[PDB]
This record gives sequence, structure tokens and C-alpha cells, in this order.
Amino acid sequence: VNLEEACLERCFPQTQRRFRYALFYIGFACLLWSIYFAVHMRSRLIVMVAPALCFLLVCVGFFLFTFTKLYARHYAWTSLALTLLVFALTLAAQFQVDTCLSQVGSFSMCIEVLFLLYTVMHLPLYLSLCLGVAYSVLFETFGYHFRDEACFHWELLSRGLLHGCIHAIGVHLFVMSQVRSRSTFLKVGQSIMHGKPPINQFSLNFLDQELERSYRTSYQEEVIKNSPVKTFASPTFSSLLDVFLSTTVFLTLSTTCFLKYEPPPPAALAVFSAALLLEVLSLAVSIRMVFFLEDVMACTKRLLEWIAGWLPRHCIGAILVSLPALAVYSHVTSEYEFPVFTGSAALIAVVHYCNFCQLSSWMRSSLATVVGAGPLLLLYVLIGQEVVLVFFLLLLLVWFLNREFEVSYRLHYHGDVEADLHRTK
Repeated sequence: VNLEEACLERCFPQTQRRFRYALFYIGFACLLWSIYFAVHMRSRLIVMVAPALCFLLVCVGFFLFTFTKLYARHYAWTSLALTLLVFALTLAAQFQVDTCLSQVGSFSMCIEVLFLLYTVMHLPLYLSLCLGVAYSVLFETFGYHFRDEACFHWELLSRGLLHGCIHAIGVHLFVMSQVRSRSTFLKVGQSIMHGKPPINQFSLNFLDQELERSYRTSYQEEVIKNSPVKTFASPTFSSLLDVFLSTTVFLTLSTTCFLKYEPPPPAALAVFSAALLLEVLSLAVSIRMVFFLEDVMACTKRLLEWIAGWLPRHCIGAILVSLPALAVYSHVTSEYEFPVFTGSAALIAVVHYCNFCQLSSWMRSSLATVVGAGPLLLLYVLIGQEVVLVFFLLLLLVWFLNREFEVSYRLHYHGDVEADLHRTK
């Protein structure tokens, strides 16, 4: 229990910076929504922008708490106080709904707040999972009960399938963040006992080029050396869960889209069938690079490490991480003018790019902007202005989280190589 305390007080500055950035983002979402609310929803202003701006000063106060020595003692409590406040504001914003707001706007709030609770607030797993699901079940319950009929069975299943996707991504994001945080602390701990961040903010590469080059092939040489899967952060085993997560996210997100139709276009069946065929093959390789059954030969191994290379993995991982995105857009046709479902579903397709932490964050985040958010944006070409603000906020969260988890998995590898280096000495 003392080593977990020691881990906490060493990792606490990361939790400080993480939580502080969430306050800046939550206020930015509140500020941006206020400006949009003040122009396209002038019918009810003092009730729709006042809670949004009142939360702005709350974030400043929560920012003020951060420098206080009392926050250093109970930072878990401080994050809990914000989480309920952000929960209450978002359900309140969903309580009310020219005088109407699209559902995708509310769904972005539900998704964005959930990702904050799971990834940036450092609450316990049981608290984050139960509080998140309780918020998700209350978000859906309030919407179905407090909906407006003036403007707007299997539908209920679609909500759980969609909300199941984010919780799966959120818990995977939180678990991966925890195991890398715990592993990095131990390995620098072993490094300091053996003796007795070199990452540029922009490009996210090790400042030492030799370390950068060995980083790229590290997963490749992991397969060639056939390193046994030791912990949850092993590069080969880490790949298995993200490939697994891409399977579940794509399966359910495709299940919802097929639920709306229950004739699907031949483009819908073709992309899903290829996606399932690629997913089962990609999933099979992930379990085969980890478990290495007795049926293995050298011929199949040679292509196994070949895939593990830096470039080809980004070639296949880009398709894999985007496969939920192409699943949604295979269900669109010329009869688009239907739009609420794809917008809500594409909200999770762009969310899914937070997966595959091994891949470069810049590739995944840009793919989300270009292939997971872009096709819906120019398809529309105020609902149009809303989805622009909706996807900008979610992408901004996706872009930032990919930045934070990449440097986490980068610094985890830095701790391993130094710990491995000190073991050879």
C-alpha cells in the first residue's frame, strides 16, 4: 500500500496537469456552446447560456483549487466534485430538449464528459465505471422522458449499443492509462534501485534519434525476439486488446446501423463483410503474435514480424481504426434527405480513433478529422452549424487524448529501455 501511495505522489503532477487541462477544455466547451446558444437559440437565452457561463467561473474556481495544498491531499475528491457538476450541467442542458437543439449535440456532451471522467479525472475504476454508466442511463432516460414532440423497441437497444461502445473505449482507455502509469513508476523505480521526458511537444518523437529508430522497430523486434507477454502493457498484448476493441466497436456500431433498416444498400453489406473478414483476420494475427500456438511455421512467422514493422502496422492499423468509421458511411446513400442516426453513430466512430495507442497519434487523430468526421461534415453541404461545433469539440478531445496517451506509451517504453539498460549493467 506504500508503493501505491509512492506511485500516486510521483504520478500526481501528471494528474494535476491532466485534471487542469480538463478544466480548460470543459470551460472551452461551455464557452463555445454559449456563443452558439446565444445566436441560434436566442429564444431562451438567460436559461441556456447562464448555466454554461456559470460553469465557466466554476472551472476557474476548480482551477484555483488545483494550486491549493488541500487538492494535493484529496485530489480524488476534487475530481469527484467536478464530475457531478459536469454531470448535472449536461443533464440540465439535456433537460430542456429555431427553439430546438439536435440530439447529436447532446450526445457529444454525453460522450465528451464520459471520456473526461474515464481518462482525465483519475477516479477509481469502480467509481468511474458506475458513475459513468449511471450518467449514461440517466442521460438516455431523461432524453426519452423529456423529449419535445413539436420538432421531433430497437431504438432503445441502439442507445445501449452506442453507450456500450464509449464505455468500452473509456474503460479500455482508463485501464491502459493506469497500467502504463503503474508500469512506468515501477521501472524508473527499478532503474533508481539498479543504479544503487525527451519528447518534443509537436512531433511526439524521442529527442534522441537512435531511441526514435529503436522505438519504431520495437514491436517488430518484440515478435522476432519472441518476448513473453509479461504485463498488461506488453506491446504485443497491448495490440491484442485494441484490435479486440476495434472488433467490438465496429460490431455494435454496425449493429445499430442495421437496426435502423429493420433494404440496406449493397455498399452497406459489402463494406461490413470486408470489415468483418479483415477484422477476424486482424484479430487472429493479434492472438497469434501473443500466444504463438504450436501450429505456427516459419513461413507464417516471417509475415508476422513483417506486419509488426512501423510502416505496415500503420498501413493496417489505419484501416482497422477507421473500420467503424467506414461502417457508418457505408449506410448512407443519395436518399439522405436518417441524419440523426449517422451523426450520433459517427460521434462514436470518431471516438474509436482513441484506440490503437501503439499507432502514431498524429495519424489517428488526423484520420478522425478526415475520415471519421469529414465525410459527415461536407455531406451536409441551425443543424449545419451545430454539427460543426459538435465535431470540433469531440475531435479536440480526441486529438488531445491521443496526445496524452501517446506520450504515456512513449514514456512507458522509455522506462522499459532504461530499466532493461540498467539490468545489463
